[PDB]
Parts: sequence; C-alpha cells; structure tokens
Amino acid sequence: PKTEGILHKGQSLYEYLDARVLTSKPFGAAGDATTDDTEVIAASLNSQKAVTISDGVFSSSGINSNYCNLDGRGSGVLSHRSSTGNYLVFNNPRTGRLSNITVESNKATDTTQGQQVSLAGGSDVTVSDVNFSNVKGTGFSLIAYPNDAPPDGLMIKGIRGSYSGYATNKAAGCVLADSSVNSLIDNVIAKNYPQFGAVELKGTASYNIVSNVIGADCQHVTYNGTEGPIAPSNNLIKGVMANNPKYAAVVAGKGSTNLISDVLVDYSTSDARQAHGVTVEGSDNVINNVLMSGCDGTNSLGQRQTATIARFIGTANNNYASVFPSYSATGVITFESGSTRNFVEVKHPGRRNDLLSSASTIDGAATIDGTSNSNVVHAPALGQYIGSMSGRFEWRIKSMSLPSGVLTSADKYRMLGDGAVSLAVGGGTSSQVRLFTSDGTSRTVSLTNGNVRLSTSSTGYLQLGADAMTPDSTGTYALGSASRAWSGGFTQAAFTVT
Amino acid sequence: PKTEGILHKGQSLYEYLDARVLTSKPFGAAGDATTDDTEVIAASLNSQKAVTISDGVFSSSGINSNYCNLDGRGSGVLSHRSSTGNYLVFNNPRTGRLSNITVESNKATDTTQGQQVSLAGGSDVTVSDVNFSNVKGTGFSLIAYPNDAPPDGLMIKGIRGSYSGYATNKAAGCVLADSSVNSLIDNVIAKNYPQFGAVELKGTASYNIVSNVIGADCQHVTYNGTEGPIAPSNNLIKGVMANNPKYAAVVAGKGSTNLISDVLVDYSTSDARQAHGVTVEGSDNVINNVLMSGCDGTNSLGQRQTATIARFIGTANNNYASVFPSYSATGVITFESGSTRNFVEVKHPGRRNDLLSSASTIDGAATIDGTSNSNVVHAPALGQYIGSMSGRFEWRIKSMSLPSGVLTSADKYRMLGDGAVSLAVGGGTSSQVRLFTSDGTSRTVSLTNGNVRLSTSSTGYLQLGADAMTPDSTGTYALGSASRAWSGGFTQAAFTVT
Amino acid sequence: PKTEGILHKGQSLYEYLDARVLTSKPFGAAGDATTDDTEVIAASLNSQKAVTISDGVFSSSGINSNYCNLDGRGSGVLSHRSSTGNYLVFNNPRTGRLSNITVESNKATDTTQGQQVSLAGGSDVTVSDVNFSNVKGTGFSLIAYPNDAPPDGLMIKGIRGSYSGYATNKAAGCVLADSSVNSLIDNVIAKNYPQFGAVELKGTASYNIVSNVIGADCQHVTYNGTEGPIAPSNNLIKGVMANNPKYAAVVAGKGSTNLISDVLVDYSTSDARQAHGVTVEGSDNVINNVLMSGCDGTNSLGQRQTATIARFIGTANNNYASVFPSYSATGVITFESGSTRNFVEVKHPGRRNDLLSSASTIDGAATIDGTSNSNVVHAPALGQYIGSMSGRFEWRIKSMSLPSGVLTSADKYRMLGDGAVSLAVGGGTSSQVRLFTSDGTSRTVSLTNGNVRLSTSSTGYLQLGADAMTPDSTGTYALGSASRAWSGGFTQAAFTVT
Ligand SMILES: [Br-]
Ligand SMILES: [Br-]
Ligand SMILES: [Br-]
Ligand SMILES: [Br-]
Ligand SMILES: [Br-]
Ligand SMILES: [Br-]
Ligand SMILES: [Br-]
Ligand SMILES: [Br-]
Ligand SMILES: [Br-]
Ligand SMILES: [Br-]
Ligand SMILES: [Br-]
Ligand SMILES: [Br-]
Repeated sequence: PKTEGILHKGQSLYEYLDARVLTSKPFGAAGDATTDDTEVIAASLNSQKAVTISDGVFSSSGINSNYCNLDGRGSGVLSHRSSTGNYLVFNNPRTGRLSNITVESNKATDTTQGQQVSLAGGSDVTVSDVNFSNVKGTGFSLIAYPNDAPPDGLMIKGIRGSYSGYATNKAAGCVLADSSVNSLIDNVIAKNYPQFGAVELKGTASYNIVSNVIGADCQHVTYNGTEGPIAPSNNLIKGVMANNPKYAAVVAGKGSTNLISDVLVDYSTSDARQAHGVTVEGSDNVINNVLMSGCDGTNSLGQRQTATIARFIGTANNNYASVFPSYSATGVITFESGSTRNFVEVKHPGRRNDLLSSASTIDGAATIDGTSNSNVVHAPALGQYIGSMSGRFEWRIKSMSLPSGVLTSADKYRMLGDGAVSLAVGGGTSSQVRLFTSDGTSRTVSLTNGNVRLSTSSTGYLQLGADAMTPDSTGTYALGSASRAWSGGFTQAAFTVT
Repeated sequence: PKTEGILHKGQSLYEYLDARVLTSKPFGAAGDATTDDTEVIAASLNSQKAVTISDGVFSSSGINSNYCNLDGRGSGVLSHRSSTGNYLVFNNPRTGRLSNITVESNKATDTTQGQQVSLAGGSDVTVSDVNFSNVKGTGFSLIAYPNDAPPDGLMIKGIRGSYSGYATNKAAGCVLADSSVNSLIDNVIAKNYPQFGAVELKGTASYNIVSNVIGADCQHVTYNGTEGPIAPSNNLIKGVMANNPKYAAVVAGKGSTNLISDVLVDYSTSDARQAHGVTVEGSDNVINNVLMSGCDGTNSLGQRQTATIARFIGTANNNYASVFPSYSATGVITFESGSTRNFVEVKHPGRRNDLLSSASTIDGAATIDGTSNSNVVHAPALGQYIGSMSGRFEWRIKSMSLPSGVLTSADKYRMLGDGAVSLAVGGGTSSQVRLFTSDGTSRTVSLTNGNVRLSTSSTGYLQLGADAMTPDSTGTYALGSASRAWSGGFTQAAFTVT
Repeated sequence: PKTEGILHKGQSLYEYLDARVLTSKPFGAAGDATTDDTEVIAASLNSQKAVTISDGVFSSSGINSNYCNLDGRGSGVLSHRSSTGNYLVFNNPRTGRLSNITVESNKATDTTQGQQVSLAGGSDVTVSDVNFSNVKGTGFSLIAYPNDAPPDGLMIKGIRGSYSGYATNKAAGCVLADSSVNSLIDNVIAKNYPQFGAVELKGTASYNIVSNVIGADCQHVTYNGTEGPIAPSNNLIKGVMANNPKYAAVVAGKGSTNLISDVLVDYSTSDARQAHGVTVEGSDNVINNVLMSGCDGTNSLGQRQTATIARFIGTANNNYASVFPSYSATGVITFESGSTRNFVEVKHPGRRNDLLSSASTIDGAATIDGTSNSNVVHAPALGQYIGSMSGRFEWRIKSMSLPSGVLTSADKYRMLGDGAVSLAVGGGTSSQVRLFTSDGTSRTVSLTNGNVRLSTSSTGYLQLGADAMTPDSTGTYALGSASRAWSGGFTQAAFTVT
C-alpha cells in the first residue's frame, strides 16, 4: 500500500504527510554532509512556507531566493559545497526569518572572496541565533545592502562568528549593515575577524542601534566605514566588549552625530603595536565611558606598544569623549593637528597625578589654544582643567546682568554674583594671592604672621600692621620720588627723623 | 485503508498521528485569507497545548482565552476579520508565549477603536518576534493592563509595528505597559505612531526596563503617562533611537526616580514645529546622554521650528539631564516658571561659545537664582558654570574644618586648604585681580611692568616700585586728609619738599 | 497492516514517521507528572537530534548528557523527581541550545544542595526563554563552570527564576557564570534569591556582558565573587533594576577594570537594615549612573536603616562612581579607611545643599587628604569640590609652559593664561578678596563705597581714595616705625601737622 491510497480522518494520508505535518528536514534532503542537497533546499527556500532544515549537515552550493523563512532547530548545518563564491543570497525579501541554524563555509584559500549570507535588499527580516563557522577569506558572514532601496527594519540578534586566517587589514568582517536604516543589531560574539571586525556599519547607515557586541582578537570590534561622500551618522552603538583587539575597540568613522556608549577594552595579551580605545574622524559624535586597560608599553611579543585611549583624526571636530586610561603606558589622548572643538573628560586618570607632567600624555597639545577652535581636556579627580573654547572660565551664583564695557578678553577668570561678593582664600597658617608673569616675576598680597604684606620687589614688602605700615627693611624704601611726589599729606605729629 | 486500521509502534496509526504529531496549522483551519477561521482558532487557543498557526493568512474575528501559547513559525498571519473592536484578548494568562507571528488589523476607519493584542492581566508572559501590520485608528498594537492585579514578569521583545493615518495627538501607540512591574520591553521598531509612540509606560508602572527602542516618524518615541494621581516611577529606559519624531524623543512624565539613558534624536527630515529632546514633569529623574541634531531653525517644510533639548515642565524638580545640543537653532533648555533644583550639564555646546550670548539658549533663566530652589546649567567645554544650589562655589584640597564666625553668605567663592595656601594668577605678560560692582566701578591689584599697582581711582594708582611707592602722577595725591590724619611716622631723612 | 509494510514516496512509512516527522514529546514519555520518564528523556537528550519535550509535566530524576539540544515549546515542564542532588547536567557540550521550557525543583528541605541546570564545561551554548520554578536550598538555577576549560561564547537570555525560603547569606543564586569568557547574559528576571542574587560572575570570569537584569526582593542583584586569587575583571554589567534588595544592588567585587553602568535601586518597601547601591573592593572599576531612592532612615518594618549609595571596601582603589542619592537618609558615601584614589561624582545631591554639613554624608572623610592617595568627592550642582589627587586645582585657558622654580606646592589654586590675565570678582554692591587663617584671623582687599580698602587689623583699614590714601580713623595709625623707617620721601607741599 502507498500513502496516496490511504485515508486519515477522511482525507489523503499522502497529503497530510506532505503538506500538513511538521518535519525535521525537507523531503528528499539527505543531510549526510555528502549528498548534494542544493536542488531540494533551493526549492524549499523559494517557497512561501516556513522551512525547517535540522538534524544534519546539508551539503549545498550557492542558492538565490526571494523568500527567507528558515529554521534549523539548533541542529541544522548548511555546509557550503562550493569552494568559491557567495553561498545564500536573499533577494529583496519582504519580511523574513532566518533562525537557530549554523552556516559553514568551505573556501578553497584564505583569500577566497564570498559572503556567507546576503540580504540583497530587504525589509523586516529577522536573523536570530545563527552561528557562522569556518569563516575565511574576504567578505562577510552576514551582509545587508541596498538593492537598490536601503535595508529597513532588520533585527540581527544572537550571532556567533568564528574567523580563521587573520591578517592585518584583510577585507572581512562578521556582520555588515551597508546603508541600513531603523535596524537593530544585538548580542554578537565574533572571534578573530580582521579589518571590519564584529559589526560594521557602512555608507549612509543611520538610525540603527548596535548593542552588546563582543569581539575577541579582532582588528577592530565595531567599525564605521564608507566608500561614498556620506558616512554612518545618527547611530547608537552601546555595550562594546573588546577582548584584546589588534588596533581599536571602536572606529567611529567620518560620519556625524553617533552616540557610542560603554566601551570596555583590554590589551593585556594582545600583539597590538598601536593600541587604541576609540578613534573618530567625523563631527559631533559622543563617545561615552571608554574603559581601557592592559597597556604597559610592551605587547605580547615584546615589541613597543603605544597607547591612545581616544584619537581625533584629521579634521575631526566638535566631538565629546569620556575616558578611563586605566593603564601605565604614557599615551592617553591624540589630537591630530587639524582637529578642533573636541572635549575629552578623563573621568579617572589611572595612576597619573598630572596630565601635563609628560609631554606625551596629550599628543597634539598645541591644538588646545583657548580660541573658539580649541580642543579641551579635563581631569576632575586631579582638579585639572586644560583649555576653554570660550577663552575663559566663568562662574556665577545666579542669572544676572553685567555692567557694559567693564570686563574684557583679559578677564579670563570671572567669579560673579550680586550684592556682596567675596572670594575667600585660606583656612591654614598663611594665605595669599600670587600674581606672576612668564618672565618669572612674582608679587604677593599675603596674610603673613597675621598681617597683610604687599610685595614691593622680589624680596621686599610693605607690612600693614595694626598700628603702623612698615617696610621690610629700614632706611631703604621711599614714599614718593622727585618725579612722582605727593601733593601733600596730613599727620597729627610731624614725622620723626630717625 | 484507513489509519484506524493500521499499526505504528504498538498503537493505531490514527492515534499516533492524532495524539503525537505536530502540524503547521490546526485541523479545520483554512488559512486562505477568506474562509472564517475564528471557530477553529478560538478552540485551539483555549486549549492547554502549544498551538502552531503557520503557513497562511487566517481570517478571524475577536477571540478571548485564559491561555496564551501560540507560535507562527514566521509565516502565520492572524488577519482580523472584523472592521472594529478588539482582536485577541488574553485574560489573566498564568505564564504564556506569543511568538514568531504577524497580527494584521483591518479597521473600517482611521478613527476606529480597537487593541490588536491585549494581555488583560497576566504573569510571566513572553511576547517575542511579533509583527503588527496595517495598524490604524485608536488603541494599541500590544497592551498589557491590570485585570485587576498588575501585569508582572512580562518579556516583550522583538516587536515591529507599522501605523498609518498619523494625526497629531491621536490616541494610539505600539506597545503599552499599563501599571506593570518587573517587566522587560526590548528591541522594538515602531513606525508612524501618534501620541503614545513606540513604548508607553502608564499609571503605577514601576521596576520595568525598556531598552533598544526605535521610533521612526512617531509623535513621541517613549512616553510615560497616567490617568491617575501616580505616574510611572522607578523605571529604567535605555537606548532610544528617535528617527525624526514630530514632538519629542522621550516624555519622562510626572513620575519620579526614573533613569533614562542614551537617547539619540534627529529632526533633519521632520515637520515638527516644536522639536524636543526629553521633557520631564516629575521629580528626581535622571536623563543621561541626550544627543540631538537636525534643528537649524526651520522644519522639513521650510516652516519655523523651535528646539528644546530638555524641557522642565511645570513643577518639575530635582531632575538631572546631560545633553548634547548638536544643532544651530537657538533654543536649548527650558525651565518653566515653577521648576526647581534641576541640574543640566551641557556636555558639548555644539557651535556655541557662550550659553548666555543668546537670551534664547536658556528659557526661564530667572529660575537660576542661587537659592536652594535654583536651577543650574554647566557647560564644561566653555568653562562656564551658571548657578549653584548652595549659593556658592567652594574648593578644598582635603577634608578640613573652618574657623567659626569668619565666612558668611558673602563668601560665594572659597578656595580652601591647610598650611600655606596660595592662589596663583598669571603666567603671561600682566596679571591682576579686578574688583568691580554693578555700577561699573572697577579697581585692580595688578602686576604691571614688573611692579604691583593698586588702583586709587578709575585711572589712578599707587605703584609699589622696588625702591619707592609712587603715585601715577606728580603733585596730585595725598597721604592722609584733614579729617583722617596719621598719628605720626618715622623716616631716616626728612621728606623732601619739591 | 504495519507502517513498515507501507510506502510513502518510495520509502518505508515506518522510517519516515520515526525519523522525519516531529512530535510533541519523545515516544515512551508519559508527561503526566507521575510516571517516571527519566529513562526515555535521558535517551533523547543523549541523542544528537533536536529534542522536543512539550505539552506536559515530565517527572524525571538526575540526567547527564554530552549533548544539549532541547526545546519545550513553552508548554513542557521538566519536574525533578528526586528530592536531592543535581538535576540536568550537560557535560562539555560543543554548541547547544536549551529553550522555551520550564525546569522545576522538588527539594526535600530549605538547605538541600543541588543545581537545576549545569553546563559542566561548554562552548557556544545558548540557553533562552527558560523559566526556573520552585527553586530552593543551596545551589543555582543555571550554572556554567570549567570542566576543565573556561566556558566560552555562552548566550544566556530570557531567564526567569523564583526562589523560595529566602534567608540572609544563604548560598544560592539564579544564574552563575564561573570563570566564563566571551559570554552574554541578557534579560533576566529573578525573584527572592539570597546571597548570589540574579546573576553572579565568579573566579576568572572576564570579557562577559551582563545586561537587563531585574532582581526583586533579592539579597544582591548582581554579584562578583571568587574562591581563588583572581576575581571577575574586564566585564561589562549594564542595566540593573534592583527592586527592593536586602543589602545591595551590585556587588562589584575584588576584581578590576569592570564597567558597571545604569543601576536603578529602590528600598521603599525593603526590610534591609543596611541599604547599599554599589559596593566595590577591587581596583580601576567604573560605576556609572547609580540612582538610589527609598531610604528615609527606617526600613519597611520601622527599624533603623543606614544608606550608602557607594561603598569602597578595604583597599578598594582607583575606582570611579557617579551617583544620585535621591533619598533623605544621611549616609551617602563610605570610604573604608584603607581605600585610596576613588573619585565620586554626586551628580544630583537630592535635597542636600551641602555634602559637609552632616558628618554622616561622607563616612571616611579623613581619606580625602589631598595626597596622591586621596579619595575625592564632587557635587557640581552645589558647586562643591572636595579633595584633589594632585594636591591642587589648576586651570589654563590654553596649553602653555611655566617658568620653573616659581610655583610651589603652596600654590594650591592656579589660574593661568598668556598675555593679560585678569581674575574678575564681583558684579554686585561690594567685592573683595578675604585672606584668612585657621585661628580665625581675616584680612580683606575690598572695593567698598567705590574705593579700595586694605585691612590693617580686624577693624582698621587704609582707604585708597581718588585724592588721598587715608586711615580709617584719625590720629591713630603711623607710617613707619622706629626700627623700620622710610629712606625719605617727596612731596610738593610739606605735610600738614594737625
Ligand atoms: Br572610512
Ligand atoms: Br605610549
Ligand atoms: Br597596565
Ligand atoms: Br603623573
Ligand atoms: Br549672588
Ligand atoms: Br511497529
Ligand atoms: Br500624563
Ligand atoms: Br543644525
Ligand atoms: Br591642603
Ligand atoms: Br592683566
Ligand atoms: Br569574593
Ligand atoms: Br590665554
């Protein structure tokens, strides 16, 4: 007997088995890692049904589909049967789901080009809990790009990728969202990827959120790149863990108004020669809470390793960074010569007591020039404020008006209030204001042994005692000169000639 | 032959199939977008088994159940057959799962009332990877509310919503958690929703986390509201992407002790007439890292557009905001007349060089009054500190005690230490302290041409030279007056009469 | 007729059913909560196929497996049949998925030891949407540990746990990652757990991300512990919701360079006697945005309750914390006496106007000593800066050199620039510099009634009028003394002897 000739609940048993019951794999697929399953799999993927490909290793060549709804139940492995070229390509899927499956490459060489999964255009596709294995050569594990509309509303979550054949600057990465909008990329763990790291945003990518990204032994962990006039802008990148990258945790790129937040990077076992926290080339980006450690001046191979927690590249401008250089290597900030209006808050200085004691702590210090183009560095724990983009520091107790034409650009420090305003200095055993100039000349108004003293020279003073004003030494200091004489004066008893 | 008359593994094949085997849709369901599938689907959802509704479009009217365990395998669509009213209503589910499915509405008009999915009470329900389509009128895509115990332990994640028929203030949103506790809302992408935006927390909602929310062209992206005396409090809202909202990225509401963190908002393509970053009406809230851009004084239609990155509404008090007004429009902060004790840190000033040069930068500046009720604004990159809630600025190098009965409210600036304490001013070519008053009177203690000068008038001075104290001009300045004469003095040689 | 004698598409119907057709539970499993299903379930889990255990309660004793691929479809409950010992133990799974299922304990006593689910070694295992029920005694709901290699690449997400039999310090928790690397723990809701709370990282745990954790009525919510010489380090912990813990929201532990961010804690209904925000014992950790409320000096039972938003334990050093003590209890920061170089920014002071008015606000205040080991506390809204690790506060308008051998350690306040540098004080009715010392002696340089006055005693002064310098009173003050006389002087008219 055959199923076509049997009834179940009054209907064809064949049809029930073929169309209604859920199966572990498509009928006719072997899943034995050797039989060519391409045709059966391609047919299933091009249907409008949910496809299950599980409980086996399915050898299959390149496949194009207009539909993406595939689940591996955590046991399906799609193993690329070809040693070159792209594997799975989804063309402009309108909604879709690719989930709970492993995609394995079998590239011929370490320079073989090919993407593992491509969303060639797409809207509202969710790729979730996918493991990319045996990743090699040039290309990406998961890439979304315009075809020709921007990818929109993607959710890429729970992605693992494992790369091999690392080389500096090699053109590969784990996840690439090229020019996507309104998309989420969350919970990614990428190992040993080169130039484009764990997550790359590219081109006109905007209004995406990238979150919870771990990159281990990658060149960069997150990377913002472009081949066009506009770079990734208006993206949120939050929660980046950089386990021993080779160059930087985060490359913020040439774009603008990105918010990057909570970046932890360790270099303790890395072969990096030029270790970076975050770099930025564009404008008006926020880089909040970069915690970097494990840079002691030497890398894992005994080579010199420089440290830079934040680098402002080229004309980078109007950016903000808050940083924690929790390491002993000298380098902390690099302001390239053309960079302007960047503000860095060193929220904890590590073991440093002064960010200016070494000229190498802040490379590019000449760009801190007190003009409207100034870069600025603060280290509040050290009470250290270096530069102001207003050309001054000013405090006021309350909103108030100032008298016209009194304060000038010379008034670089302003302590303002209404009513009585007193600046109190002291609390100890002696208290003073020291006025001084670049030539080393110094003069004080001091409270010394309980009297005011006013400096008359490098060593001399007038002392305002309770009963008399006196010079520091006798018979040497005059009141007036022949060229600058008093009009006169008033004394109850004539001055005593000593 | 029939399956009742065939054996499989020790029982009839009929019973094996009927009792054990999983299917793509319930028996009797058409999934053809036209047949009324309400009866079969209602029966399934009212069972205690895990229900699968996939590979079709299932036309169905309103359904109620006390059980919620439904999976659509990414291919099932529940298509509301009625033109009005609520669709799916789950009454007090004790645990539940709604996953991998699309819920489509089919409302008669753009003002038709109806919720798509209601959790009318519930505990430990997970709603994940659900797409809400053709959303219109008033109501919500997904709403949880007390029935009448608080919803508790919900996990709502991976939600898409697409609204049409936007109108200002229309009473609709994507996800609403009314009075829930201990719940997670994560990874939401909502398009074109009106008043209640992508995620609303409402009423006594507390102890929830809302994370990774993208709202595109919504009126507001996240919204905290209430129809009672108590508003959402003690919630964490983190990672908000506001792609061109029409009024505000985040409405923090009238509640208290919410922590809102990492908010990116762009207005570059918005028709908003009044663009806002975050608004807050309540107390003791924290609003961290609001990055706002795309406001140059006009909207997408060429109409005037105001900007306000943080707005403190009504009696809003004791709030904190850290903000990045990366835009050229003049408005930045609004303190409404009853607002008190709000502290704003402008972490990067955009292109501004002075927060006080435009009277528009801080609207409500009179509320910065230096009292215990003062609002306060700092812009550290500009070295600019506006207001203090203590009525003073005070520094100390270490913990110390001060002598009783010395400092008073006049001492609005205090630079304190033990032992020797010196305030050094200068490092250039001239250095001074300028004392001045509101009437324009200015007097200096300066280091000028290498000597101390003490101002005796607007233009006059005493010069403390190394060998003599001299007046600025000869024969015009006296030592003593008829009514205030010295007691006497001591001079080695009698004064010379010139 | 048996299915072995029937054909479906040219293959045995028996084999097609048994191998390819999915079922709700393993053949032979009762799922009736009473029948011992151990044998059948153990066999299934030890196969290399994806296992489905759903639509029932499956009574089962302890099981060991080398494979982990199990899905409960939201309706399966694994109910531990034994009253002691471990339940499910997965031994070094290489990849794995445990999902959509409930695991229930049935321990004999409130001190019975046992783990619910153990990953005894493991790589690339994902545990998702699991509910742990009836959790009791000592041990954990989900534990991962080395066997013998660190767990690597775990994804633990969407976890609920409910503990019963809470007691202070009892050795139990929800999720424990012991010595894992490169792992993600996201979206956890844990109720009533004791010592180890919702999520513990332990031992050499490094390069993990923990996010979106809700703990209700737990002793601690997140906990970093160790039984060895090295403690959890280089981890990111972000988004912690502490709904009324009994001791602390976050225990940061003895390790280093962890970044903890966005912690919301409420004590309003807690019986805690000692309420804490975050504690830390190690070094170079960052604790960002701790918002704490609900501490008024008493607990929920009316007993005394202390408050500490940040506690620096033992030799804790070089840590940073930004905090919001939004409560009325007096305690805010505790620096234990051996703690050094910790910097706290109180970003909003709540209702406090002065962090020093109560000695209880900063416990351990002697550790703010102005040395290179100093702790430091800032409260910017109050304009209050307490301590500096450099021993000074210094501002400069731009990068510049200083001539050496001019400024010394006494110059504890430095206001620097090039060219003309003026410190302007005033804007009101009178303006002054008050120099003062610890004995209460005070002297001023003031602008008073439009003239400079220089104090000569507690009450006396010299007044620099436009036409004459005069003493405050007549016939009492001398110019010079017998031992300190002028050289001479120059006057156009002889001084008038009155
Ligand atoms: Br680039
Ligand atoms: Br270096
Ligand atoms: Br180091
Ligand atoms: Br140093
Ligand atoms: Br004032
Ligand atoms: Br049989
Ligand atoms: Br409201
Ligand atoms: Br603009
Ligand atoms: Br001192
Ligand atoms: Br000057
Ligand atoms: Br410990
Ligand atoms: Br200058």
